[PDB]
Amino acid sequence: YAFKIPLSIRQKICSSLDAPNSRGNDWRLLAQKLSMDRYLNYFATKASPTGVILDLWEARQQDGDLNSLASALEEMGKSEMLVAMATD
Amino acid sequence: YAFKIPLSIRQKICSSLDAPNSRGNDWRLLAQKLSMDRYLNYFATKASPTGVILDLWEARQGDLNSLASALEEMGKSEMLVAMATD
Amino acid sequence: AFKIPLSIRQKICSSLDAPNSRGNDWRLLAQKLSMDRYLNYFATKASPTGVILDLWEARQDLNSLASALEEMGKSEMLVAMAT
Amino acid sequence: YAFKIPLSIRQKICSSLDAPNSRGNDWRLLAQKLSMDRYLNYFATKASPTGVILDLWEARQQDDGDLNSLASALEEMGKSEMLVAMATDG
Amino acid sequence: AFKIPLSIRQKICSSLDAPNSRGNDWRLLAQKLSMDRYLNYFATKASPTGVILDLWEARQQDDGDLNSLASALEEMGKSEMLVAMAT
Amino acid sequence: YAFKIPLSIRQKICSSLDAPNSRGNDWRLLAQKLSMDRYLNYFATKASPTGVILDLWEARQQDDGDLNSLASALEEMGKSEMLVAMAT
Ligand SMILES: O=S([O-])[O-]
Ligand SMILES: O=S([O-])[O-]
Ligand SMILES: O=S([O-])[O-]
Ligand SMILES: O=S([O-])[O-]
Ligand SMILES: O=S([O-])[O-]
Ligand SMILES: O=S([O-])[O-]
Ligand SMILES: O=S([O-])[O-]
Repeated sequence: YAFKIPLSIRQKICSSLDAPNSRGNDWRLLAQKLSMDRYLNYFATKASPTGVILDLWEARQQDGDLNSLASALEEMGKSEMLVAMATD
Repeated sequence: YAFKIPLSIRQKICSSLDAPNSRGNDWRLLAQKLSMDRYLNYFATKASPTGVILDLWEARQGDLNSLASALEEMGKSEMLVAMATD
Repeated sequence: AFKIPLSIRQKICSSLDAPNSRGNDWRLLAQKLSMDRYLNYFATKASPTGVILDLWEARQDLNSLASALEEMGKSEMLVAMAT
Repeated sequence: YAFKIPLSIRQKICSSLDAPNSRGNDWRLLAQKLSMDRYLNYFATKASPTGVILDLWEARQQDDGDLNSLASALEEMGKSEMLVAMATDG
Repeated sequence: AFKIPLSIRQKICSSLDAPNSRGNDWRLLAQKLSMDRYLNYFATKASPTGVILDLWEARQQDDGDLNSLASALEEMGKSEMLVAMAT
Repeated sequence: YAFKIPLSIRQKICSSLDAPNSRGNDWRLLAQKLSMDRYLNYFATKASPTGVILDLWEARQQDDGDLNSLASALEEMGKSEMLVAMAT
C-alpha cells in the first residue's frame, strides 16, 4: 500500500502472535491495541489472524512509519518483538 | 451465539457488488455506507471485495435492516426484490 | 560501521549520564555491552554515555544495544528504535 | 588510572604511531597488541588515534603488572627508546 | 650524592643477583656500565647487583637520572624492569 | 683475583690512608691516582675506604699482577718511606 511493513518484521510478528495464548496475550491483544477489537471474530477464522490485522493496519496508513505498531507491541510487553524490529 | 448474514443473501450481494460498475455503484460505496471505507485499499486486493466487507461488518454486529437500508440508498431495488423472491 | 539517530542518541545520553539515574545509568549500560574494563575511561568524560555509544557503533550487535535498553526499562527509546 | 604516561613521551608516541608514514607499524598495530582492535573504527575518528588508545590503556591501569602489555608493545614495535624514558621518569 | 629509589634497587638486585642461564645477569650489566674489570669484586658480596648499582649511583652527577641504567636494561631486554622503574 | 696484596701491606696502607688529613694525602688521592675518583662517594660509605679501593685494584689486575701501579701511586703521593717499608 502507500505503506508496507517490511517482510521480515511481518513474519516475526505473525509467528509470534498467531499462536493461541491461554492468557489472551496473542493477536487478540494487538487487535485491541489497534482499535480493531470489534472484528475479533473475523480474524479468528483466518489461518493467520495477525496477518489480517497487519494488512488492515497497513491499508489505513499514509506515507507514516511503524510507530503505532511498535508502540502497541510495547504496551503488550512484547519486549523481544520490539528488539526484533529495531535490529532490522 | 452471534449475528449472521444468511449465506444466500451474502452470495447475492457479493455477486451484484463485486461485478464491474462504471458508475462506481459497487463495493466501494457499500464500504462507505457500512463505515468500513478506511480500508478500501485492503478490500481491493481480495477476490471478493464485498465478501470481506460483509464478513467484517457482520463480526462487529443483530439487524439486517441496516444492510437493506444501505442497499436501498444505492438504488439496488432489483436486487432487493430478487432476494425477497429468492 | 553504523549510526544511532541523533534524537535517540540524545535521549539515551540524557537519561544515562544523569546522576539521578544512579543504579540504571551509563555504568550499567557499559557492563551490559561488555566494556566494563573501561569504566574508568568513560568516567572522565562529561558524557560517559556518548563515548559508550561511540564504541558500540564502531564495534558494529545492534540487538545488544536495544536489548540493554529494554532490560533497563527504557521503553520509549526502544519504540523510537523499532520505528 | 594508576600510572599516567608522561606528556613528553605520550607526545612522541602519538607523533610516531599517528603518522601515515608509519603504516604497518602504527596505532592500528598498537591497538591489536593491546587487545583493542575491536574498536579500530572508533580510534580512526580521533584527531589522534594513538592518543585515545593510550587514554583507554591508562584507564585499565589497575596496579603494577598491567603496564607490561604496553612496554611489550613498544619493544615489539621498535620503540624501546620510548620505554627507556618511562623508567627514567615517574 | 645521587640515589636510586629503594624499591627499584630491591627489584633490580633480586632480579639480577640471581645468576641467569645465559649470563644475562648483573654480569652483563657490569659490561654495559663499563665495570667489566671489576666482576671479581662484585662476585664477592651479599648482592652483586647491589654494589654495581652502588658504584653507578656514586658515579651519577648530583642532579642526574636513571637514564644510563634504564638504557642498559633496555639492551638486555629487561622491560620487566623498565616498568617497575616507570611505576 | 689474579693477585692479592699481602695482608701485612694492606693493613699498613689502610691505616695510613684512612685517616683524613689536611694534606689531601689520604684515600681520596689514592682513588684519584688509580682512576677511581668517579666512585669517591661510594668509598666514603665504607668503614675502611682504602680497603675497598685496594679490593677494586686487586680485582682489575691481569695475570702479571704486580704491586707496581699501586707502589707508583704511593710514590707520587709522597710516601717513599712507606714504599721501602713495603720493600721489606
Ligand atoms: O504468557 S504471556 O502472556 O506472558
Ligand atoms: O478496539 S475497538 O475500537 O474495536
Ligand atoms: O445489481 S443487480 O443485481 O441488480
Ligand atoms: O449500476 S447501476 O446499478 O446504477
Ligand atoms: O603509505 S602506504 O599505504 O604504502
Ligand atoms: O699475606 S702475607 O702477609 O702473609
Ligand atoms: O679519577 S677518575 O678516572 O675516576
